[PDB]
Amino acid sequence: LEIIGRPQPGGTGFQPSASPVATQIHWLDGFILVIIAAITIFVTLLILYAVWRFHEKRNKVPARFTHNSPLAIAWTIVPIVILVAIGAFSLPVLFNQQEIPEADVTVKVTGYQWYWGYEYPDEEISFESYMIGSPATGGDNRMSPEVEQQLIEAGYSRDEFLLATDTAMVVPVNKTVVVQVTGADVIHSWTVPAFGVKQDAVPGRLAQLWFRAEREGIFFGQCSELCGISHAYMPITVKVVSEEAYAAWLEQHHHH
Amino acid sequence: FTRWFMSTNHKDIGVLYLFTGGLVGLISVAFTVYMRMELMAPGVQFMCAEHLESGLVKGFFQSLWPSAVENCTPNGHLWNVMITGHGILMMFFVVIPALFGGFGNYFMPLHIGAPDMAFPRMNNLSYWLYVAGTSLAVASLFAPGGNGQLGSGIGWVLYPPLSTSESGYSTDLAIFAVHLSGASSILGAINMITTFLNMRAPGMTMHKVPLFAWSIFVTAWLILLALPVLAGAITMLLTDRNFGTTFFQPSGGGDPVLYQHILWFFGHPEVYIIVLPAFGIVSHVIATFAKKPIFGYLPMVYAMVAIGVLGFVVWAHHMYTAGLSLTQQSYFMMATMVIAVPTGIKIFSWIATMWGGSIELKTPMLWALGFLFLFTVGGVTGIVLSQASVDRYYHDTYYVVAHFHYVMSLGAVFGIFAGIYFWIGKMSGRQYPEWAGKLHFWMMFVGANLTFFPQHFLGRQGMPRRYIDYPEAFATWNFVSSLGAFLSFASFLFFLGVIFYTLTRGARVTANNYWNEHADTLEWTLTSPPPEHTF
Ligand code: HEA
Ligand code: HEA
Ligand SMILES: CCCCCCCCCCO[C@@H]1O[C@H](CO)[C@@H](O[C@H]2O[C@H](CO)[C@@H](O)[C@H](O)[C@H]2O)[C@H](O)[C@H]1O
Ligand SMILES: CCCCCCCCCCO[C@@H]1O[C@H](CO)[C@@H](O[C@H]2O[C@H](CO)[C@@H](O)[C@H](O)[C@H]2O)[C@H](O)[C@H]1O
Ligand SMILES: CCCCCCCCCCO[C@@H]1O[C@H](CO)[C@@H](O[C@H]2O[C@H](CO)[C@@H](O)[C@H](O)[C@H]2O)[C@H](O)[C@H]1O
Ligand SMILES: CCCCCCCCCCO[C@@H]1O[C@H](CO)[C@@H](O[C@H]2O[C@H](CO)[C@@H](O)[C@H](O)[C@H]2O)[C@H](O)[C@H]1O
Ligand SMILES: CCCCCCCCCCO[C@@H]1O[C@H](CO)[C@@H](O[C@H]2O[C@H](CO)[C@@H](O)[C@H](O)[C@H]2O)[C@H](O)[C@H]1O
Ligand SMILES: OC[C@H]1O[C@H](O[C@H]2[C@H](O)[C@@H](O)[C@@H](O)O[C@@H]2CO)[C@H](O)[C@@H](O)[C@@H]1O
Ligand SMILES: CCCCCCCCCCCCC
Ligand SMILES: CCCCCCCCCCCCC
Ligand SMILES: CCCCCCCCCCCCC
Ligand SMILES: CCCCCCCCCCCCC
Ligand SMILES: CCCCCCCCCCCCC
Ligand SMILES: CCCCCCCCCCCCC
Ligand SMILES: CCCCCCCCCCCCC
Ligand SMILES: CCCCCCCCCCCCC
Ligand SMILES: CCCCCCCCCCCCC
Ligand SMILES: CCCCCCCCCCCCC
Ligand SMILES: CCCC[C@@H](O)[C@@H](O)CO
Ligand SMILES: CCCC[C@@H](O)[C@@H](O)CO
Ligand SMILES: CCCC[C@@H](O)[C@@H](O)CO
Ligand SMILES: [Ca+2]
Ligand SMILES: [Cu+2]
Ligand SMILES: [Cu+2]
Ligand SMILES: [Cu+2]
Ligand SMILES: [Mg+2]
Repeated sequence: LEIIGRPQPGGTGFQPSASPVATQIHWLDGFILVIIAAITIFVTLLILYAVWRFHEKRNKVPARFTHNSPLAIAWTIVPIVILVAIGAFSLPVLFNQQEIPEADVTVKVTGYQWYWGYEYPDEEISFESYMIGSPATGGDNRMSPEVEQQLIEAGYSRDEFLLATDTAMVVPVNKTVVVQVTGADVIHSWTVPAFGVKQDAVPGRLAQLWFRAEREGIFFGQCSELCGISHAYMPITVKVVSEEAYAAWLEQHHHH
Repeated sequence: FTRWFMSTNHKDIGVLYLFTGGLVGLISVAFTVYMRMELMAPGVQFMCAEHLESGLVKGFFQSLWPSAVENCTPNGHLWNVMITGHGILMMFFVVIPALFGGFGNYFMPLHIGAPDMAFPRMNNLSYWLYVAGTSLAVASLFAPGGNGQLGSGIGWVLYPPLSTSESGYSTDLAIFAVHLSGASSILGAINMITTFLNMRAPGMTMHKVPLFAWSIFVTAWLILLALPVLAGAITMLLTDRNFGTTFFQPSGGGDPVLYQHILWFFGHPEVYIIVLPAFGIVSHVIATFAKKPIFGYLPMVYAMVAIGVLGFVVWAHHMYTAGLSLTQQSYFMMATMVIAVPTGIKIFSWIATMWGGSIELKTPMLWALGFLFLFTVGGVTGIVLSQASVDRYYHDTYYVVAHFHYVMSLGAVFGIFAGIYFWIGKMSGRQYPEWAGKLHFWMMFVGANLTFFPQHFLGRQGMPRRYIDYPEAFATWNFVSSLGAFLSFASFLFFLGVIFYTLTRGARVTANNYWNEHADTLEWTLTSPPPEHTF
């Protein structure tokens, strides 16, 4: 499997998209980016021009105007128009994100200190996922020869340390996955940047997210709500595979 | 002598706030140096558990030298304590005490022609609660805390059940610290409002009050509504921890998300409590060095009132991923976007004031120009974060961290430096050397931008907040960010040298108004320093 959902050295953009929701996030962000970059460039050019054109040694007699209602009204309506344009493209994207469709696959995720528990109710499958290098795997949350060998044995490399887990959440490609997130002790947060999803794992509440992976591969996330000493050491691994390989994974878990 | 600390004159209290806020600022900034030492390279090299087995003072010095990964057992609790201490000190014991308690106590009475504040004895008590709260916050770092170590590693907002289950009593000390801080802010707010309304000089109507005194006035109202709410939230944390209540524990029918509603109801107003006094300083500074009165004085006053009112109905943009419905996500997203309109009115008015003036680029003006550019950068990323569909990716990432350092460390702090260089001659009778203030500005401008602009890249790449360590792919921009922080720290030590030089052997100020005629407020008609009895 190709490692797709992960940060890259020196990266400055989003992680690669692998869902339609993530694609909507990239486009809405790029749309908002070009206008706020225009606003800041506009503001910066005005300041630098005014300092140059109205410096003391070039304009020795300062003006005294305090009013200019047509300008003052122009720089009030134009931002309102700009913001309404943003909300016009943004609210549909948010409605698409938060409206949970019908599930082809359902996973119930529970956040613990410090690991994730996964449960497939339709399949009666349940397991826990720990960082490779955590105490559960024999380490103490740092790189070591034993940890690197464990990463290689699991199908990763030294570069995936702090992202790779001993077990992965496996889902079929091009299927609607609905994830139910909750916390068991303190608040955690389950996220996969490549999917454009993030939901806090609150004790006593069961929240929902959804994604449809558009290609196979490996996708990483990291707990995104401070939860104690090993907050930085309980990541998320999602493997998107073919419908056949998914069933194969399911059958390997069935008890006869 | 000790007559500094027992005074009740508003000028001496403001100086005590300024100096104390500066020293607490030095402590918190030193925390960030250590933080950025550890984030400079992947793998943990400084915060090793092995340093715990040595002395409290011996392990401190060992903590400052890097160890190899094979000899460094990662200690995430110390990281969580450092960033919690850094955030608590800044938000409660640095910038607001310096802008509100310092420049607000010193210059708001002078700006309205009042001889002192309505309750000078109460104003002296407010400073001592601030110092008491600062002491409890520092003491929590050395008190038994989470994971059988010292200190609370729970974040500056104290989310439960993490904050309510953290062992030890370090968290209780932190809550008492925030209680004392809010009491200090409330006493100060009562004094600003009563003096603003009852002790204005004859002929000084409200449409004649300068913009800085207006900014302090609006800020004082926000404090009176936001900081009692926070006192309730953190008291419910104290009873869940110590008195058997279950406000935020699901086993007893509680809801941790309820706390986030109460805390963020204070949490966003607190953020406009920080920046409003900086807005007023920028107005006075830009009008002085552009040699032109401020453009649109009345929209400037209203825009600050509009910003202060809207800041109370947008709090849930801190909870887009906490389980809020689509309808609440949609309202708070649209309500948050509105704040950009009154803020933009002030930004464009500041450029309008420069337009057609005779601009001198002295040090206070440099800070104000940097404020305009850098606050705009932070403000537009806040608009990005206001879009809940995009905040889904950015929440709890370093993109948020980049946002709020541009508006606070490169905005509100730039207003603090603007006010210091603008007023140190008036407050002390001694002038700062112009070349050094300019070198401080450019060092801070370059270093603070190198620190925080790359954190936009880290956030877009998905680096989460509050991590002691990070995947290898984040190494490059973390390295640049740490270098900028070290340069920024050098600029602050240099600034402390500039302040020490100014106060001990700086050029003697002789003029009542050492700037120019367009510094047209009442403090520039008095001596430098003003007499021990005003008006
Ligand atoms: C000085 C303190 C300060 C100030 C002034 C602000 C100002 C703003 N902030 Fe920020 N913010 C913080 C401090 C501050 N913030 C802190 C500390 C956090 C993190 C808290 C934590 O979790 O610890 C935070 C986090 C934060 C979040 C939560 C994000 C998350 O956690 O996921 C959001 C969400 O909407 C946000 C948005 C805004 C907006 C819209 C403004 C607006 O007020 C800005 C408006 C200004 C401009 C827009 C620029 C000028 C305008 C123009 C030039 C006009 C043209 C502009 C347009 C047309 C857009 N802030
Ligand atoms: C005003 C608020 C403020 C200021 C000034 C700063 C300043 C700095 N901060 Fe920040 N920071 C926060 C508020 C602030 N911070 C908050 C609220 C958090 C959240 C904590 C949490 O997650 O719980 C945070 C967290 C935080 C993080 C994220 C940590 C994490 O998630 O793990 C980082 C990352 O590097 C960091 C670094 C720095 C650095 C390098 C500086 C500075 O070194 C930059 C250089 C600036 C200076 C050198 C000058 C500073 C001047 C003053 C402070 C004025 C005082 C002076 C006088 C009165 C004269 N800070
Ligand atoms: C104005 C004053 C401001 C004070 C600023 C203080 C700056 C101190 C710099 C620390 O020194 C560096 O620390 C790195 C650790 O992050 C080391 O990285 C190297 O050494 C580590 C081993 O300890 C390896 O794990 C790293 O991968 C490798 O990059 C590196 O050798 C070392 O020189
Ligand atoms: C990081 C911190 C930032 C620093 C902020 C700016 C520093 C504040 C100014 C220093 O304080 C001033 O020092 C003057 C020294 O001259 C005092 O004058 C005083 O001098 C005599 C005492 O020396 C008194 O009798 C007089 O009343 C009085 O004019 C004055 O009262 C005092 O306010
Ligand atoms: C912890 C980190 C600390 C980092 C410290 C960085 C040190 C940089 C200091 C450079 O040295 C100074 O440079 C100035 C060059 O401008 C000189 O001022 C000179 O130039 C000024 C303006 O040009 C004149 O007003 C002065 O009289 C004249 O001394 C000044 O003499 C000289 O000492
Ligand atoms: C990490 C700690 C860093 C500490 C940084 C210290 C910052 C303060 C340094 C101020 O330097 C002074 O600047 C003056 C310029 O304003 C110089 O006066 C010079 O310039 C004046 C104006 O021309 C002359 O009248 C003077 O005689 C002449 O000495 C003076 O020499 C120089 O020492
Ligand atoms: C009171 C409680 C504790 C307070 C802590 C504050 C400590 C800061 C001490 C800094 O004092 C400055 O040190 C510089 C030397 O170290 C001197 O600059 C000197 O060196 C600079 C750099 O070379 C030159 O630019 C200057 O001209 C030259 O005066 C400067 O005169 C002096 O005032
Ligand atoms: O993504 C498009 C989106 O369209 C509709 O959502 C509307 C909603 O119905 C209106 O109330 C409006 O105010 O907000 C949304 C603007 O698009 C569909 O209801 C929704 O399912 C669909 O995703
Ligand atoms: C693929 C490169 C993306 C780089 C985008 C830079 C984002 C910078 C965010 C700051 C906002 C600028 C106004
Ligand atoms: C994914 C990139 C989206 C590009 C959107 C372009 C919007 C054009 C705005 C008009 C020009 C303003 C400077
Ligand atoms: C409890 C098992 C969780 C999954 C472990 C890693 C995934 C196994 C590979 C799935 C099929 C890949 C083609
Ligand atoms: C010297 C007082 C300021 C502290 C500077 C920050 C250094 C933090 C080191 C922490 C060591 C762990 C005990
Ligand atoms: C090659 C052995 C290590 C050399 C680097 C040591 C850097 C120590 C920096 C200490 C900084 C204290 C503020
Ligand atoms: C006696 C336990 C502490 C009570 C604090 C106030 C709880 C009431 C809820 C109010 C929340 C603040 C508005
Ligand atoms: C003093 C203001 C406190 C915040 C009010 C509490 C809001 C609770 C929202 C509950 C929403 C449930 C759907
Ligand atoms: C965003 C702040 C930019 C300020 C530009 C200042 C230019 C200074 C030119 C030199 C002036 C004589 C020292
Ligand atoms: C009279 C000369 C003007 C003084 C300028 C001092 C600042 C020089 C630029 C320093 C840039 C450091 C990055
Ligand atoms: C791989 C070793 C990197 C060591 C870099 C140390 C940088 C310290 C520079 C301090 C600069 C302060 C302005
Ligand atoms: C200024 C108000 C902005 C709100 C706007 O973006 C949306 O509500 C329009 O759909
Ligand atoms: C592909 C194998 C599916 C077998 C199915 O019965 C189990 O998932 C149920 O335990
Ligand atoms: C002080 C300037 C007031 C101007 C303002 O009332 C109007 O021009 C804005 O609509
Ligand atoms: Ca490190
Ligand atoms: Cu967690
Ligand atoms: Cu966590
Ligand atoms: Cu907010
Ligand atoms: Mg969160």
